[PDB]
Amino acid sequence: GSHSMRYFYTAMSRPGRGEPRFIAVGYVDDTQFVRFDSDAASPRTEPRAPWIEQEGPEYWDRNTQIFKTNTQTYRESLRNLRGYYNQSEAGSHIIQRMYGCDLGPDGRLLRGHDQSAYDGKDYIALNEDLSSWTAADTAAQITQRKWEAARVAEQRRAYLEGLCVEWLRRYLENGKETLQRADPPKTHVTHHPVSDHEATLRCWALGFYPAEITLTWQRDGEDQTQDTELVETRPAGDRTFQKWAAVVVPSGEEQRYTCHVQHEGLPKPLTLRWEP
Amino acid sequence: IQRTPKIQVYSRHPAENGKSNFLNCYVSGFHPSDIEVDLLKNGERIEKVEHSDLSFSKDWSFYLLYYTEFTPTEKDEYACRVNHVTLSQPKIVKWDRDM
Amino acid sequence: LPEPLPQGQLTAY
Repeated sequence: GSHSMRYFYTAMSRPGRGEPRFIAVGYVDDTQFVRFDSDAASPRTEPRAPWIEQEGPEYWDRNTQIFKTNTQTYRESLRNLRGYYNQSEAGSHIIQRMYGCDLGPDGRLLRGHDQSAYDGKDYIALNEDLSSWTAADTAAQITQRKWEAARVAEQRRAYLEGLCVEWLRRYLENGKETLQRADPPKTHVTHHPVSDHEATLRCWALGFYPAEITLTWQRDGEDQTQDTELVETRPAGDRTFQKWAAVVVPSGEEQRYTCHVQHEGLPKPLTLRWEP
Repeated sequence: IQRTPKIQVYSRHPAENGKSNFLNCYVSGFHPSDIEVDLLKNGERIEKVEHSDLSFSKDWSFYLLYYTEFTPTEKDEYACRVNHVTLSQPKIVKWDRDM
Repeated sequence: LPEPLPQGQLTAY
């Protein structure tokens, strides 16, 4: 099916507690495979997935140089943005960067991404053309002009259409037994009386991968979006995810409710009901 | 502005009294990234709790998974204690095997 | 593989 690779950079200043910390993590779909933390005793790129361990010393050294240099550059960037917003040197701030490539089911590039935020708010983003920028405010425009003068977009594009796609395909092959394996959700419905005239019906989805899933409740065939409590998909810790959807129903009307599950691991959407 | 963390406390595998499992505390949707998370057993802090590497969602909010091995019983109570700049006091979420 | 360093100076924000 479709796949993506993403790197997530977080640079956080902390006046009075040393220089800004830089953390980078890499993912292929919902599987993390690498990490770098400038606060580590001996900062170095480390593997976080079995299939990346086979990469040679050159790979790890290359990664580490990139992250070490980025660590320093983001410290300058944090100083620069503090100034762009006329902020004091007393506060802590964060710059985040999220970038990567999306591939279609045939392995071809669908599109690239390169977005950045400051203190959790969108700051500047590379447009889908991988050639122009969208700045959120007059501060981001300074960065935009600096990046346009340095022809930065061209560098991002070269990477997104080149090495990003090439290495993602390599990872997909080396870790095909997991990365290209969709584990369907194990589903069931639980019943929990709340009072004499109401009961909670909870639809469970466990052990699925990837995280993308659609879990909904229907009453007489009509979606109960407004009356459904849907928790955020959560990691189990074994690579899989979990999720549940619940609805409070009138006692005795349980059979009018159906839970529907959609997941890549499922050839056809599933329909479940409470089974006393 | 800042965003307060969403908190979920749950087990990796279906809870079976007397059987080893993993207790998880998933904090997400928060900003900034600094956050303190403790896993509790009968009110006491569990030592050696591990956590995932800092990452974030499309809306830039952060998420982290804290976890530790644990053996569910009928009496023992488990919970997650979270503190964040957006919280005036630590937030306690008890583990409910049905949630 | 993350974005490699450019030939010149990595451009800060």
